[PDB]
Amino acid sequence: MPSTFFNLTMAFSLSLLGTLMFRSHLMSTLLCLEGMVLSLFIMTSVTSLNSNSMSSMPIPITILVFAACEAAVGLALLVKVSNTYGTDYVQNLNLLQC
Amino acid sequence: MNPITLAIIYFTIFLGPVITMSSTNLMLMWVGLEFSLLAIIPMLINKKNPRSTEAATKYFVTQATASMIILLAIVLNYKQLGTWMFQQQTNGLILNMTLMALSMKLGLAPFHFWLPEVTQGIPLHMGLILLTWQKIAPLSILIQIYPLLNSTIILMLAITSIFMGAWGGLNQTQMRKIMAYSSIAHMGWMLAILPYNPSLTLLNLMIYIILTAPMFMALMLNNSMTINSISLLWNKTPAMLTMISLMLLSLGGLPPLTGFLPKWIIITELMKNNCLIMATLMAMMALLNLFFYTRLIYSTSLTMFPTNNNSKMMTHQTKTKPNLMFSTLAIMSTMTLPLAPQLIT
Amino acid sequence: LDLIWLEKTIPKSTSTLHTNMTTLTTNQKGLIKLYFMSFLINIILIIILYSINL
Amino acid sequence: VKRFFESYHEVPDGTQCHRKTYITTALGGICGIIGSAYSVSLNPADSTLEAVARVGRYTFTAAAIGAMFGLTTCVSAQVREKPDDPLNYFIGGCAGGLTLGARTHSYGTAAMGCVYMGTAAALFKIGKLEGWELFPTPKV
Amino acid sequence: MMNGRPGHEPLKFLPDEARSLPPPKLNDPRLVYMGLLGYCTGLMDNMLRMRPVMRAGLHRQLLFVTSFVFAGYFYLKRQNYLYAVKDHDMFGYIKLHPEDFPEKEKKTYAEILEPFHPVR
Amino acid sequence: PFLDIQKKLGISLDRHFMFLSAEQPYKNAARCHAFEKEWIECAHGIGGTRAK
Amino acid sequence: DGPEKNYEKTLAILQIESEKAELRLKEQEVRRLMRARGDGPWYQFPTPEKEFIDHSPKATPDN
Amino acid sequence: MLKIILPSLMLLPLTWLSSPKKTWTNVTSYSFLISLTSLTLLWQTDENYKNFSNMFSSDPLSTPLIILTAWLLPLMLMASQNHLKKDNNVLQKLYISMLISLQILLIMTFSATELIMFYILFEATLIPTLIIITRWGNQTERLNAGIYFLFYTLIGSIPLLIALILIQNHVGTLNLMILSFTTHTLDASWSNNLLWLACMMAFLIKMPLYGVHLWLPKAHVEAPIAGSMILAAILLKLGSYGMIRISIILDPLTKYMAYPFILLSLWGMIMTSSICLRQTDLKSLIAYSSVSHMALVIASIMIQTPWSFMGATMLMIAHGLTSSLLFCLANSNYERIHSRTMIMARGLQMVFPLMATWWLMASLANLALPPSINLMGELFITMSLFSWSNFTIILMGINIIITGMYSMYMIITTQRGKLTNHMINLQPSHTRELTLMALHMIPLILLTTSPKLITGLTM
Amino acid sequence: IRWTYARSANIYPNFRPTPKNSLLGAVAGFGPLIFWYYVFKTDRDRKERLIQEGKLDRKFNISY
Ligand SMILES: CCCCCCCCCCCCCCCCCC(=O)OC[C@H](COP(=O)([O-])OCC[N+](C)(C)C)OC(=O)CCCCCCCCCCCCCCCCC
Repeated sequence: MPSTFFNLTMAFSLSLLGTLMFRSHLMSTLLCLEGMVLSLFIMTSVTSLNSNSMSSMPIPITILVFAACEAAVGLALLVKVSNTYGTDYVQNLNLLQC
Repeated sequence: MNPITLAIIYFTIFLGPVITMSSTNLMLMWVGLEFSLLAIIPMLINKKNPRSTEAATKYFVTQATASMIILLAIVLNYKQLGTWMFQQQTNGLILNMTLMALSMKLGLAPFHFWLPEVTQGIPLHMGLILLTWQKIAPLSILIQIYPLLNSTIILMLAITSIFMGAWGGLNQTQMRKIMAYSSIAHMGWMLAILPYNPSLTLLNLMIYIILTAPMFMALMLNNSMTINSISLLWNKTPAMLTMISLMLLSLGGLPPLTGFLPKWIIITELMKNNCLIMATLMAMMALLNLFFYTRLIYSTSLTMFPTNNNSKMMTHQTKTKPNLMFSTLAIMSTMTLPLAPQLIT
Repeated sequence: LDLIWLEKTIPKSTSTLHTNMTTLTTNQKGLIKLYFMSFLINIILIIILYSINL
Repeated sequence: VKRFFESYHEVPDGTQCHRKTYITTALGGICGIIGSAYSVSLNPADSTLEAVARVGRYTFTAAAIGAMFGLTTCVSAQVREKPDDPLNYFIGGCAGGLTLGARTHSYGTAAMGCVYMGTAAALFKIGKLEGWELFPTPKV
Repeated sequence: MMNGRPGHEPLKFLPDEARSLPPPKLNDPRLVYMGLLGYCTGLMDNMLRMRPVMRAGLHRQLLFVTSFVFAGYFYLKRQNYLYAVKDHDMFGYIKLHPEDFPEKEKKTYAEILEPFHPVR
Repeated sequence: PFLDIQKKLGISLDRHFMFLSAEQPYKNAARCHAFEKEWIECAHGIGGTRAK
Repeated sequence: DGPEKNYEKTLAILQIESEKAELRLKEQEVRRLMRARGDGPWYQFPTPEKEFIDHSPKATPDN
Repeated sequence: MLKIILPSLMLLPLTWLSSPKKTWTNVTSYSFLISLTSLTLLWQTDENYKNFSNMFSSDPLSTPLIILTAWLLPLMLMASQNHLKKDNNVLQKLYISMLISLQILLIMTFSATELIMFYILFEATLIPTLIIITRWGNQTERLNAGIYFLFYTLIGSIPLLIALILIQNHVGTLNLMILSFTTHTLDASWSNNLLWLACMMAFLIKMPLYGVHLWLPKAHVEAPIAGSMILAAILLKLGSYGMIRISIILDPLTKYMAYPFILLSLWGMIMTSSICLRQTDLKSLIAYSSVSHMALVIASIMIQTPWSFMGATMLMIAHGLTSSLLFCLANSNYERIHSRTMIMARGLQMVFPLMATWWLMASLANLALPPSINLMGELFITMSLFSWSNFTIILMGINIIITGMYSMYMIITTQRGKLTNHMINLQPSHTRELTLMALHMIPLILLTTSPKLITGLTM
Repeated sequence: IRWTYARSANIYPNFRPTPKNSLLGAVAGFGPLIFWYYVFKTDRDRKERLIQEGKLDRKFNISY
């Protein structure tokens, strides 16, 4: 369990690093967000199963529900961005500096 | 927007911070944050222009990343202590990650780079809703864990927030960007007084809200997004120049306005806790904030910029736009300094 | 003194310093890639500060 | 580096000038690395070559400022036999400001840096002499 | 800091212990200034709505003054209760820990030697 | 919580599953139920600082 | 009215201000002591609620 | 004090409710009555201080400043009611409201018994003079002048607020009498030196000290006449009053910490008198003369001698009166010829004989002609400075010589000489402005007749 | 008008820092201050030394 939890924490750290280090693809950024979500789910689930906290077992499902709402809104915003520009380029999303 | 979706979106916008403030569980506080973000995105992108799309996208990814870091802190605390609240012995790394993610959600420097850009490109009422309502729930989360936070990191975040807010407000001419950097500076003050006395954090938050609301309403009177646009206000609404000047001076913290009271009492509490260097640096950067406010006052009220020919037709037309709640908030944000012992607790 | 050097010393030098600082701080490119790279630098610096403070 | 910067203060001023200069150069180099990282992240260069050139220039400038600061402060303390004197730190801060102006090629920047950094260093020496807390824990 | 005190009712505006406090005098400068602020709010609202400043909307001005005085009275009573309970807790803690608050003996100006600094 | 609406109304929306020793389905005791019960029984009523 | 009115008014004012100063210093000391070692009404940081703990017999007897 | 504060407060509803054809008359008459009421603070038949309430008190130092403020309000109205005839009614009433608010806040500031209230009213007085200068000033540079004035004062006053909160935390009440009785001697550390500088630099900025005096000439030039009057006659004296009030708890390290400021004051009064000798602007000349006189006041307060304090108080009152009079005469010439050039109008003695008499009397007051209170203050300041060090008499003598030189140069170049006959628009005289000159000169004569009123705290 | 503007408002726009005027400004702003500082410091130190050792007689100086 502690080695597994350390590996899951490092997986979250890598997914957060990917989110913070942008490339050209907003879809890839959203995928990094979903990877962070997946790492959080696995950490919460193994913690609940290790501590036998059946009362806290609804919490990972709630995490999945709200994170899927987040991903849904992100896809809708990516639809709007692609309708504006033709691509999902964060380099195109830059005209609010002035 | 049909009234059904207006009611749904506005009720969820209201319900987010309410759930966050009323929730004992960290997970329910987090889902209140999720409610606030998800519900406020469509009203940000409601005008359906490229700038609004960019603002909604930037706000979404910033708040989503910060909420993921919050969720990491919550899950790590649940792993360490088996509970759903940072009680007393949660790890300092967990608490610092919570503080950092909540500061990125709040929009204070050096996590402030999105806030003037998100505030730009959205309509004025949505800028008001953002800069007032969206900061209550993260501040409530920070207030609930005030004895656990790290004073060094909090003071560093606060001082860089006030510095960057002062410099950004000094540079910008767009009114939304000016209000956003004002928000950054005042959030810096609130964070500075957070670990010592959260009652003063709430006091400064309430003073900032009742000062920010009528300034945004006065901007909403004519959709004046620019210094020049607010400068020709003497031809459009000449009766609002005095209240504009008084509210901007109150935002500057000049006595005897009631906006001097939050900075004054925060400085007093910091002096009681022996952080004189931080208090003095914050006060000097507040003077810089007052400088860009004073330049705004010079543009709109004390001088009279040249007007247009169609402003004659605008004076021919009549308006009913300033609501009943504008003057109450303006007076309560202007002339309430003698009630300072009642305003503090 | 008055029309040259006291002005050069206190008020104009203060205004010049703050104008340079506000240009340097508001010289942003408006790119969220750069903003998030800055946020990553902030995260690393906070972790380093916590690790050295203990 | 915490115990490093604490080993800056384990010896009184005017003694171990090489150690004090080394510690101040290290602190200036760390500050220059942080500033250069922020600079290349917010305002990226055209290529990696000029990016690392800017990083090296900023790091060397800040390291030279710190080295000149520590060297001049310890030298002034040695020659005036006053380890607990804020004027030594003012002289060192003015020397660091002159180093900044020499690196930036501007006499006006040199003078402004001299005055501001000398005042900051004098205030720091006063604070370390009279027990000021920069980030105090909440007491009341 | 006073939210965690024993006997703290949650989200209670005026608890029953506040009934022990003397009420505000109802003609006192704080409430008079609150009514003045309400009247000024009414006048400013008229001027911003481009009405006559004083002779228009008398019912509106009366409602502004009345609401300001009413809210100010109840808020002032709450703040008086809060300051009273703050002083009560402070005095009780001082009485509970007298060894941390010793009565220092102030000597007269005949045994202490103040240094004299001549101005010349 | 920042607002005590649950304590004022007497309801428990989330207060009954805040820890391992809370209400559990079919009386399945979590791990360290006794230890967490002892910790909460000790820490109750004395405040955070005295509890630590 | 004469000098005694102003004299005794000044005495009353000085008594009020000296009492206020002593009270403010005592309040600072009280706040510092309570924050250092919270045992009075103030600075009582929260604690998980005792009434939400199961005490009924459970499936596993070793609880 | 409330019997002076309350009707001055009621002046504002009088201003906003009076008819537009009666506003100036009503406000001027009731402000004169306010000054007459304020004269009751001179009833001091005892060594005690008139502590009226828990937050208001009267002093032998505070009383002349309060009376001068209440006297200057109707004079400001009379001075300013000519350049507002081609002005909107609501703007005229707003200007009168600004003047009345200045008078109210200055009276409260001088009568304050608590230093935090003193600082709050300090900034409260900072606001409406900035509004007056920025809104009703004439040239383009009024905005820069207002910024300079506002931020010199603010950067001065912020460490004053920090120092006041520190002293309040250390002592407990920040009440003036409590501090005066339970004063503790500082141990002369670097922290106490910084505390001293923090609590003195705000007042030194507003005095103004030399080197930081740059806000004053442009503010006085760009200000309207009432703003120049209130500035040069009350606000510098407000800085001096703050210095006298706060200096009681700074013993003993003011003895050596006063050294740079005394040198700055003496050499700055010499430099500013030289600028008056070579100055092409009449209002700038009057402003730099004010800088030199306030430098004398700074030096007296720094050396902390009873003779110095008395001379400081007398010079404060005398310089306020004569500087307001000089500004009013210069404004009369400015409303005539629409210029502030020193050399443009020359032979005004021919056309304006009685105004030339007022000019001559104002300048003789400026160069401290005996037995006026100007010479009383300057002479006792010189006596105390010579007691402090015998070599200060050289700087004092040079300053006196240049003072007489620039005053008589002003008289000769503005009144004497051949008349500039091209100035066809020389209206003879206004009874209003002649009355204004008389209402400045007569209190100088009366205070010369009885100088015991303005001696101050020490004697 | 040109003469007044050149004497008042044009000087700082047309001022450029050179080493000569920097040296002149430093001398004219500090040298008198340092000179009178040393004069007054020497005089007051001598006076205080004489008063502390009693060698200075105050005949009738009662109001200083
Ligand atoms: C108008 C002039 C403005 C500039 C000069 C202002 C005054 C300069 C000297 C004072 C230092 C700065 C103000 C400090 C205010 C508080 C003083 C105090 O309480 O001292 C005791 C305290 C010490 O606290 P203490 O007294 O409790 O000390 C404890 C001592 N023991 C432990 C022995 C009991 O001093 C400080 O805290 C001073 C820290 C200052 C750090 C910040 C300085 C910033 C820069 C200042 C100037 C900025 C404006 C000008 C910019 C340039 C314009 C050209």
